[PDB]
Amino acid sequence: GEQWYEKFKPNCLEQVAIHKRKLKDVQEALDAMFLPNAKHRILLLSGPSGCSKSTVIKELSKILVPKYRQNSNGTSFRSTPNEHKVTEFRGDCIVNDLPQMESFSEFLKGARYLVMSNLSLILIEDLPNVFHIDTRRRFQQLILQWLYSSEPLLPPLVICITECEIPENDNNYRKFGIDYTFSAETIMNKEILMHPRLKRIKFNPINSTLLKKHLKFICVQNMKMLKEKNKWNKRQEVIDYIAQETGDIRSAITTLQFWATSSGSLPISTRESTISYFHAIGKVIHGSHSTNNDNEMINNLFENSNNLLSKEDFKLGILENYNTFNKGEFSISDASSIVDCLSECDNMNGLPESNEYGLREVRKTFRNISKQGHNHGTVYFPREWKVRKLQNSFKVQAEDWLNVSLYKYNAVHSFRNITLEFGYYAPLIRKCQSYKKKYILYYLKNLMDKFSDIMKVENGIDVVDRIGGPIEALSHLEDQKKERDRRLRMLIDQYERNVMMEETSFNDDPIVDSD
Amino acid sequence: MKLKLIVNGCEAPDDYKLLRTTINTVASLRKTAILRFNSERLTIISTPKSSGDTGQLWCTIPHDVFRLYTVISARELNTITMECNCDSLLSVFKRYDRVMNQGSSSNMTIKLQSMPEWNPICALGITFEEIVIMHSFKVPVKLLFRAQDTRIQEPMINYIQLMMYKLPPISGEFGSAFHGFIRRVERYSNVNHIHLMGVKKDDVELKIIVNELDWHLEICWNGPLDSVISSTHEVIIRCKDWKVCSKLYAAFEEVVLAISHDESCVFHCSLDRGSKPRERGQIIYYIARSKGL
Amino acid sequence: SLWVDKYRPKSLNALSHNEELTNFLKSLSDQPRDLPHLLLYGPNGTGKKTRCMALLESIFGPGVYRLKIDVRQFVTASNRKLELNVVSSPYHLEITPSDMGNNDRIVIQELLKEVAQMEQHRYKCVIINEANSLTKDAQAALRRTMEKYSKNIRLIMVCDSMSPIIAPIKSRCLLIRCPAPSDSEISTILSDVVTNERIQLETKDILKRIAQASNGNLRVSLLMLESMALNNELALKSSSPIIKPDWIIVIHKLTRKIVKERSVNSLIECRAVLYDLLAHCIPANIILKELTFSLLDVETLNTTNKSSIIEYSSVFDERLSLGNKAIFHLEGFIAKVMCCLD
Amino acid sequence: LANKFSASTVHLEHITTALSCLTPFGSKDDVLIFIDADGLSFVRENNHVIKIQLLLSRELFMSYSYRNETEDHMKLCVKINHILDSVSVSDDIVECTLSYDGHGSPFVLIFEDSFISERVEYSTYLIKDFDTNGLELDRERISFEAIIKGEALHSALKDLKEIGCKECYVYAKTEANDENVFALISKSQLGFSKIKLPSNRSILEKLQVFDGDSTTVIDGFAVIGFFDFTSFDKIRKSTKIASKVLFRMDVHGVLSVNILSGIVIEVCMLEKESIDEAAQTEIELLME
Amino acid sequence: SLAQQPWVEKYRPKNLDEVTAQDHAVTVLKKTLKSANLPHMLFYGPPGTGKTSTILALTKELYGPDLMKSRILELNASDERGISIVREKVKNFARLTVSKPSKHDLENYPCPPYKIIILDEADSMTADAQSALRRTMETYSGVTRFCLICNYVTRIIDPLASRCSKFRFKALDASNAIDRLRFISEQENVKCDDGVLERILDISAGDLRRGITLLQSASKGAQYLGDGKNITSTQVEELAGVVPHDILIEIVEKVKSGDFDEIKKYVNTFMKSGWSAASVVNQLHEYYITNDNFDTNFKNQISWLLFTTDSRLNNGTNEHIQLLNLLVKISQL
Ligand SMILES: Nc1ncnc2c1ncn2[C@@H]1O[C@H](COP(=O)(O)OP(=O)(O)OP(O)(O)=S)[C@@H](O)[C@H]1O
Ligand SMILES: Nc1ncnc2c1ncn2[C@@H]1O[C@H](COP(=O)(O)OP(=O)(O)OP(O)(O)=S)[C@@H](O)[C@H]1O
Ligand SMILES: Nc1ncnc2c1ncn2[C@@H]1O[C@H](COP(=O)(O)OP(=O)(O)O)[C@@H](O)[C@H]1O
Ligand SMILES: [Mg+2]
Ligand SMILES: [Mg+2]
Repeated sequence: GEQWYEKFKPNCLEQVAIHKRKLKDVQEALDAMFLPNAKHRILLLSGPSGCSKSTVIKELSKILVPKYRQNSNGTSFRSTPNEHKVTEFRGDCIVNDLPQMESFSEFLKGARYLVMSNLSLILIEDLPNVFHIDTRRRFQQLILQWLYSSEPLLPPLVICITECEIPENDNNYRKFGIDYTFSAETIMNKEILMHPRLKRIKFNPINSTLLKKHLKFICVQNMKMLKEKNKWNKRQEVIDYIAQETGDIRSAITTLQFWATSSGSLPISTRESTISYFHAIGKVIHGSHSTNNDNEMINNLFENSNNLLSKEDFKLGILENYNTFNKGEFSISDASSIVDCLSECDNMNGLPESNEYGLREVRKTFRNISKQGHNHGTVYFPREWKVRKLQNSFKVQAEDWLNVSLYKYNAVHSFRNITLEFGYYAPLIRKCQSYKKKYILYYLKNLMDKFSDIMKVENGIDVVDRIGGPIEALSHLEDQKKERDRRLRMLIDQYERNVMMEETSFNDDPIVDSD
Repeated sequence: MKLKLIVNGCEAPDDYKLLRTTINTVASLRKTAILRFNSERLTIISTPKSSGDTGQLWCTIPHDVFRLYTVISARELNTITMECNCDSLLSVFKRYDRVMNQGSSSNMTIKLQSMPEWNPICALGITFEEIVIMHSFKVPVKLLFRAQDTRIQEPMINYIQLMMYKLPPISGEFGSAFHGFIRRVERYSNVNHIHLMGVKKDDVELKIIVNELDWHLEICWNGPLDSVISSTHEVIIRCKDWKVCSKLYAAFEEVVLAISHDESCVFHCSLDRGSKPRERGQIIYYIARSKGL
Repeated sequence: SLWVDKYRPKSLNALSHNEELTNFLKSLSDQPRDLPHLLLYGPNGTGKKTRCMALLESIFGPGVYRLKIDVRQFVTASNRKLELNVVSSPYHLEITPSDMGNNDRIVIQELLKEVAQMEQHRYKCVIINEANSLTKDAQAALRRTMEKYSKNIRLIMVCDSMSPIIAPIKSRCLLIRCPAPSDSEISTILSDVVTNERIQLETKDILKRIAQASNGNLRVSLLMLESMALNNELALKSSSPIIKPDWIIVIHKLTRKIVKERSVNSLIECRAVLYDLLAHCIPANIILKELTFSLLDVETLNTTNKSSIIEYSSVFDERLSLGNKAIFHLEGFIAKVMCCLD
Repeated sequence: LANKFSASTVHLEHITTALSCLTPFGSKDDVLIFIDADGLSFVRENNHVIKIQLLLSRELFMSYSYRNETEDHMKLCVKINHILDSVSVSDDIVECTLSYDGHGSPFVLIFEDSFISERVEYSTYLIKDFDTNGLELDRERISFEAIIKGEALHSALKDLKEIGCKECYVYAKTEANDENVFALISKSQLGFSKIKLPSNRSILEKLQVFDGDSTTVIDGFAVIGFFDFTSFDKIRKSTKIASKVLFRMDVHGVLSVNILSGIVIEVCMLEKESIDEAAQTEIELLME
Repeated sequence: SLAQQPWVEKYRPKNLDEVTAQDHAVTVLKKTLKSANLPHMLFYGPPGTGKTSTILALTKELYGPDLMKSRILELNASDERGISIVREKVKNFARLTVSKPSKHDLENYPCPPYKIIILDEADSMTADAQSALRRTMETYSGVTRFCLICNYVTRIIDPLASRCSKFRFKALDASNAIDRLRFISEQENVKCDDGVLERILDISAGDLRRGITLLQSASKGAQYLGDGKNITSTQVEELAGVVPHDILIEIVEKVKSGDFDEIKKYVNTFMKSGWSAASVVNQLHEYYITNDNFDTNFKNQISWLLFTTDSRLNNGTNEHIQLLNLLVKISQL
């Protein structure tokens, strides 16, 4: 009755289908996190389904927690030694007097106490309802508070996130990041991921060797029924098929059990694996080995990976990486045709068949010039995000310059003019005026009316650098926003003073607590 | 910088009620409030601009309320500006109110203390007894810079385009009737934007309207309404603002109303005190045109 | 202060170029009661905003030039915050809905309508900068707002191109063409500026070069004259080099690179320069136009190459107009030009 | 008055209490008002499966004038946005007057106090082609009829509402030696719960299970009616003010409830299409 | 308002009797004055053809000033017309009973038993919102009538076009609206040469609003001049923005002498003057098509070239690039 993937579970760390390097890295990181004052506070494990994240975490906990757990002096709840190596959060718990969004908080505020004599590894695999915006914000805030907390002691925190796609559903119309992919990036934020006290280790699909070994072990364990049903002599091939069909150990074991239990002969199938972004780009550019008909491959990709192929990110990636075919040494006519096709697809208002046309054109063009003697380049993510960030910084700087101009010279200009001519001419003029002001001041000191206009240039307010930086071609935002706010406040104060016409201060007069 | 205030609910109940009303009103509008402790009076400000749109509340309490009032600072007029969470002070004030209701003569002592255990951030050490159990509260607060305090200013209302309306005392024979008049519109579900109108020549009359493609609500007042020493003055305001005004009217006696046509609404409350007469504490509420004509 | 603004004329009579437009503005201001909605279209840098301000001054006195700034918050359908710096005066109002991108329609529905309903008896004047950048929905919403409340407000709009303006708006507005200043007028203005600034000059020909390097835009003319004067220690010589905007030089260098290397790797290298130019918030359309007309100035290319270049430029300009992302079309134009040149 | 229909009264509390029984029928629906010399009738229909009809008698109104001799009655329709709260209302007496002048004019309600004057106007709407009188009980064939106290029924309905009832079962049975059984069986997240009324006369007075004929009473046959609790809970407010409740089930499965408090409320609700086998088995087990 | 409103706003038709060139539909709208049988209406036509004025005058005639405010619900693009609005507000208004008319309006006005909903600029509504209006337009037709006004009939979904009687507002030219402009000029005491009004109508290209605005501008210029001289065609052309014939001749000469450098230089100089590409394209089309000095094949090619360039311009493209490409392409031919 018991399913094999549960019946044949690892009993020790040596039976986990995990590569040696990844296992060693996880061991080292987790051991470091268990130290009295550990630099790392959270272990973020991300990977596909059935890659043995929770399994390896539990197996390592079973060995590590007993080593560091401080001995008790009869303070255990029950006579038992409190076999609670791992404490996990349950997302479907509904207590009476508690709002739903506050559930995880109530867990975390308890988890902090599982240290020293009550040491326990905090595992977060069943996440709260992060699809709810408010719940996700609360979860992120709680994680940040844990990272920025100020307690001398905290228990190790492990978050295992199974990265998977969210199929396009009718009941959902929003198009946020989490609505497309359920991964660490969409669940967490930049601040948490980039925190110095958080360590992220990415898991990989289980390789064919480990899958074959474990499937062979499972088959050897069940020998009576396999021999009786006359499936032993042909077991190997089946295992091989599984080994080359899926990287999910649980799915592989389920498929093996389903095949073995069947009295007749049913075709062997496993769960489908989504094609990654770079894998999809490679399929579109260089083709697929498993298929020779391009039409069939493209139809399968569109039917199984419509969500990934519909976004403009895939089109931008194709535009960015189409030149890596032969390191760029291929006919320019093919590149022109590809780019023209992508441009014309851009005008089709994101219809699915526009994407079909673009991908099929790229595939046909690359197949036409395909040859055995080809050397490829490196695939890179398109840099549209960097351009957007630079544009945002430019907008902030232009707003700051406009505020300065308005509040110091009674001049209002369009942002278009700032982008076109002012953003280069004005900083240069201010810089040269400041240089001449320094020269004149030094000359006068050594020894204003002649160059009173130059004397009116203030170095602390007037912008003397090109907006957005120099154009380096052919030879973060919070700080700029705060600087703009400070300059705006200073300008307002100066304007008010003209109209009518400080922590050091607090430190100089400490409060007096006289009773 | 030294801050020390002593309050006794039993003595001068009227000013204690004034403080209760100010705290409740500020806590029922937003999350944080500005407290300016001056050598002469205490100002409590609830404004959107902190450290149509929502209205603003300004409460002035004379220094004579506090039995002990020690305010020392290095700034002009010994002004100390603070930003405090309304909920914490409101909870402390409920605790003190129930302690007094139980029956006691204890005094509430408020001091400003520095917190090295935790824009400097300090604490208010509100302490009072309860017959004995010592009640202490360290309410977090943020010290506000002189320039930032100067930024916040009282709104100014034109006095040539504005006409004042005197309301009957709550303790008078018409007080209950006028309170019911005010609350008439606080029992309709979908109503969110009421339309106040004032007509000159009962010397003056005040009406409340709600116009909709399906509904037409209209409430008249027939009692004697006086005008404080041309007949078309209308303003549309949210129901929350009217409810706040309703709650305010139930506490004070010399309540005054003003409608700046299609501009705003002003709700003034004063508390007379005998002695020349002592400084008159005030509560002024400004409401912006929710929709407008 | 910048010489562009500190010399800004503050009256219609002060204008010294395009006397016909000045006379037309005088005629319009002669009877400021039945002034229809105005739409001033003309090349950038001509002085359209200056002329609008001069007309407003001539009509409503000198309070218009006393500008004030305020912050007006906007809430969209999705409860999204929007901030538009409202430039207002006691006699007029100014707005640039283009800064709100595709949300400009809300400004048309929540700002213009509310103020139009309010009654001032005279009317208020509202200026919309960069009218051609308005989305079609905003232009459609403007129609009945203008027609119904013409008693209270009269609308003034400014643009560099009437092509993106829907037919109803052009029907509802009085069109005013603003010709750009000629070389001689720019030279005279620069001569006055240099004379008043006590700056030294050798020959008037330099000014002509300053007129040529700008070729109509007076703002850049004055900016670069100031830059040259300050760089040369307030001594403008005949051999003093002309300072151009950095992106212009970058585009010319990119054009030279395209001409020299017609290869895939050349396209890849040019992609980075295109990204940098876009990251400097330079519009895609102006990038395309400047690249096209820098390529058309190459002497090596023949008539057929130039004709193909202009054809591709027009096609990809249409694609940019109808497209969402701009990189595709710029890269396609460059690739097709390189293919034809090879 | 100079109007086709004009009524005035001082017992505003009774009218407000009676009108408060129309809240549970939603806020996006409409209310039909029938004006006649006999009095006022308020009709609501929901989902074409439940209907409520409240009658206000002439004697309740202090003064009544119906000058529309052309037609013996007038039909009008009003949207229930928040009309329930409007007619809700200190020491001084308040006079409530209703005015209506033919079709095309607003229904006007005016409250007169010592110093406060209220007037509210409601616009009328085209009478829905749907006939609210299509749902009625056939008197010829009544499966059973029961008389119950309002307080007990209100308590039972409140109990079902608390447990989040999803489906309701009305079970009626009459046996020998004066044995009467009336029960409500709720299917909810709790499973199956049962609330049975007592045989005491003070609570449960008098019962028949006719089996369909309204003439002969048989003993041993049980009548079971399956309802959606959404419709069944719309009579709880009407039952709160009830002084007596008359239940009637016909062979067709329509439930009729008469609520007597001189204001009478008649409610008709339909029965669900079919009964699942598990529900019937649980009913049998619970009643054994 | 006599001297404080724009001429277009001051001369808006008040009654159907003064609508100039829409008899084909104005007669139908008039004969239903006493019919109580007004159907759902879909007015479609180019800008400034007299669509809003017609419906406003019709409402005034049928209901009158007092009853108009209660029997008319007007929505336009400036108002938010989402699907929720169509479902709730429009449906509620349509289902409402017509307000009882007084004695005076009944005595003096027909007071039909139905109200009117005017969805001006309906072409800006989404397809789903239009769909939500289908059965509402039919269920409550006994007490409500719908009016949809648009410039692009294709933007209206087929079911609504089927549910509504369609009226096409024809373009107004010198042969359809000369009388109205002449009346306006006479009442404004505007002096002009013979044929000036015809030229203004032709420039308007089927938009009496543009003609009236141009006439107002010409009158203002003449008054400022104060010379007591009739306005000539040159002034109206200059204020309209039409490129002078001399510039067109020079452009044609440059195009004929095929030279990319000279053509591009002249195009840059011309476009540095602020002229609109649409006007010059229209003038070039007129000059080329009406000329008999060119072969049939050249006209066949140039027609498609001009059509493509005009379509590009309507999309909001750079006028300079498009004009240069057009001139070069014609030069090649
Ligand atoms: N040799 C093995 N190594 C690892 N897991 C095994 C092995 N044999 C059986 N299993 C089971 O296979 C399943 C997959 O391992 P898991 O760690 O649960 O997968 P996962 O990384 O957690 O992915 P998700 O998020 O749970 S779908 C578990 O239930 C294991 O108990
Ligand atoms: N048939 C007409 N008779 C008289 N004046 C007219 C006529 N058509 C237009 N006009 C004038 O031009 C103005 C245009 O007003 P409208 O009737 O709103 O134009 P329109 O047909 O609505 O154009 P669109 O489609 O809204 S851009 C009117 O106010 C009149 O002054
Ligand atoms: N007639 C004129 N005389 C002198 N300077 C002018 C004149 N017209 C414009 N300018 C100058 O040109 C500069 C920019 O003009 P701008 O208003 O930006 O034109 P546009 O509105 O077309 O962009 C102004 O700072 C102004 O000083
Ligand atoms: Mg797991
Ligand atoms: Mg119109």
